[PDB]
Amino acid sequence: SAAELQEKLSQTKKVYADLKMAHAISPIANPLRIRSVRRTVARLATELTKR
Amino acid sequence: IKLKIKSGDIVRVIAGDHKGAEGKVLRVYREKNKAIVEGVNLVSKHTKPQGGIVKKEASIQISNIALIDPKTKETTRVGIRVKKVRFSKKSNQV
Amino acid sequence: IIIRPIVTEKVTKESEVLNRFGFVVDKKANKVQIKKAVEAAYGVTIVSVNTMNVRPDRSTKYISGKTNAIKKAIVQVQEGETIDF
RNA sequence: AAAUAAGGGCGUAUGGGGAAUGCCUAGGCUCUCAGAGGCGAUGAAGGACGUGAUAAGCUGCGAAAAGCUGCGGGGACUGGCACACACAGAUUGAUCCGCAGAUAUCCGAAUGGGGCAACCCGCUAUAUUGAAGAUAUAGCACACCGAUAGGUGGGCAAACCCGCUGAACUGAAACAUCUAAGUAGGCGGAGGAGAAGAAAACAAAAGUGAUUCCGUAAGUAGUGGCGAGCGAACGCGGAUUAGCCCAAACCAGUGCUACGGCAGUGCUGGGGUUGUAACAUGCAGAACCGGAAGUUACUGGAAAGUGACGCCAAAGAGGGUGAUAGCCCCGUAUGGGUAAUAAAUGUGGUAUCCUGAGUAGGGCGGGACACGUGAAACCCUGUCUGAAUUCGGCGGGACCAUCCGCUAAGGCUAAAUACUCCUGAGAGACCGAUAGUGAACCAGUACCGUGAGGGAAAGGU
RNA sequence: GGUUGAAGGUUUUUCGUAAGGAGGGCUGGACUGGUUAGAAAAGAAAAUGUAGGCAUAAGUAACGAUAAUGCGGGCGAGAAACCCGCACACCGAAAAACUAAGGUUUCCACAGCUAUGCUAAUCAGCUGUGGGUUAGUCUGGUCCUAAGGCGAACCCGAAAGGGACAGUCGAUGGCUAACGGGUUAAUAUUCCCGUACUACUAAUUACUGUGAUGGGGUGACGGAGUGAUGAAAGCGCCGCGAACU
RNA sequence: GUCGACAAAGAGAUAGUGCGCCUAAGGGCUUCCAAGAAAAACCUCUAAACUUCAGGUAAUUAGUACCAGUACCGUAAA
Repeated sequence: SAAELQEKLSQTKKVYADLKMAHAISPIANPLRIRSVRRTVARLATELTKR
Repeated sequence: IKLKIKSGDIVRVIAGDHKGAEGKVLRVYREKNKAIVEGVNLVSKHTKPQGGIVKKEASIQISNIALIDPKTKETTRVGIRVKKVRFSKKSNQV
Repeated sequence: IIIRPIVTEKVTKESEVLNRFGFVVDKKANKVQIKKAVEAAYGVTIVSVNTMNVRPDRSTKYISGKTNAIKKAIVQVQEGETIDF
């Protein structure tokens, strides 16, 4: 946490909108990681607003 | 909704065309209250991977299924003793 | 802003002759933003963006359903450079 | 092969057609008991657009988008209707339930301006080539008050209740007075109720003592082109029970409008209010925990059925299971556990002064009182006029005298009473798919109209 | 009473004054009902009654401008209607091209002949899958205003509300820089080719009073008639290029 | 070259710099009474503002030009 290693983490962990483009161009090996990262970014945003 | 017969439990059929076909519970539909026990309800399916008439395991009502007691072989009802371990109310041997 | 690239026969038959590439971009984005997005997402010096809005199918069967209208952008990349995709 | 009357009539059998009947329920109807009666500028009701490994609809949810976090319960499956090929998560304890939080695009009171709802276009501060074309965040509507940092209200939505307006058909066997009816309709506000409510009241020689509601009184008195019709009150029996605060006279401080101040009008404090009339620990409280007892032979696709022999019962309500089950399952009676909240521990008195003024009455024109101008009391006023202060004033159905009762022109007040957009539990000599809500089923849908609006059919392997 | 076969449907026998009761065979595969007493959504053949289903007229009217068709090949199981080719005919100030209002994917390709097409269909504006609409100059907004609408303030009205100044919206009008060819099955003043134009910003030089919401000019306008000159289309002639006899 | 039926790069072909007739398209002009929109845009002036600034003019270079429609029918089978 520490509000410094997490504010940048919530922005650098947005590989969700790169895996989504990869899957849209061609089906990826394990498509179930999209949902995992889409909920991990939400967890990060929740922890960030809770501080 | 709670159930007293989970997956991986050797049971015995007490009602139906079989009425005594033992087996092991594989899958449990809790909403429909029906368990699939291996070896019972061998139904045929006409699948159109060249394949003809395949054999499959069909579901059966949990009311027609009873657990086998660790004592002499006979169907029994189960209770709860607390851990919350379940015993058989016919010999008290868990 | 960029959702996915367009891969159809009409766009692939011109991505070779000319240097035009298609993208499916957000609905509420303008050419000034599309150019900068493709620029600082591929680094290919995008020129001459052209946007085009599509419409939903609004089909009906026996039940109705639309098909999520979008906006497509055709970028004209500089000569000598190409997009990887 | 046979038969043959081209064809028709009658009787039997077997087919197609159709959906009635029978059985069943996914849904409805009328209610009982106990609660609750609102949401919204921290942005409502109602929508548009999006969101899935796969996604056309429905459901859920909003760019954190079939989901995120915390506290409890729970213990093996889970990724909604939805399956199938799959791919993943999960005893380190998932999925799921209860409560409390975060995010919550656009339109819509819509509130920065505009507009053809889901759109367009801005200003001021910062940062991005900053500079043109543009962007990311915050603040930018109106009315009131607060002196100023800022608070209050805009709108929507069942019935009950209050106030302002307010018809006609109909009946009178016609019709105008009258009824229908202060009904239908329109407008505004508030609460779980609202209104009313504490005597200028009834009553009658005996008495009662605020209001509201129920039964009688009573279809009585009365009213009425005395026609149709309308229709009290007193008293009695019950539910509930509760009574109080100001203005004024008077006493202090204080502001304004002859060298003691006084008078008038303000503010605060005291005084004063009437009808025999100043000077922490336990119970309850969310999900939840646990909850008794049957074997055999026969028919049968299948036992719950039949026969035999047993057991439980503070549990023989109900539902499901291959046919009808107290002992197969979920349950039921009894018993535990719960977060927030909670539960019991002054007297007398002469004189003087004050008791609500454009007020009570009265004239003119109306309205409500069962009461239609009639012998017409009582209550309100659109216009005009206009009294006294307690040996005073009002009422006791025109009015006068005597007796009796009360004390107007200021205010607040629970209970018993009415309703259901809802909530939890439970019933029906209630319906069973042309029935029951228009809608048991992708129903206010498909179709019809420019629009207000009208409005179906459709259950079963 | 009933899965050793209930209700329901179809035939048959018998009993009663009748409404009706009882029994048997077939289908049917789960409920039903005697006696006494009670209640009522308690009985259809007619209301030019209502809803659904099905007949008759009857294989009858009709198959929607009397502009017209014939043959040979192709796919195909199947061709009077589809595709190709040669002939014939019709419109041609049109039945031709663009496009506004409006429709809102009907556009293009491949599979299909179930329903749709007043016939069949291998066809389709039909069904199912894959695509298709590219603007500094075209049409609207970011510019302006008319008729009209809203309208703080103000004036009226039981309430809702009405009028209306400033202001603010409102084209059917004013202002504003582009033309000719080519390509795809579907887009082309948009893409490409050739050649131009307009507005804004940042640098550099020579420079300097810039300057409205205020004043003024222009924008800015009728009917009819029309010389002279002269475009684009159109007609005639010679020359030149290509093909054929 | 795509799958023999099609078929784009290229050549004839810089194929008259051809002649005559014809050609108001529009703007002007004449006349008449029924007397024939508004505002924005464009030009000029000044009020407040500031002076060696900022803004204005001319020439060159570079950069930037936004949002919505564009298919198809449209004297009709849409």
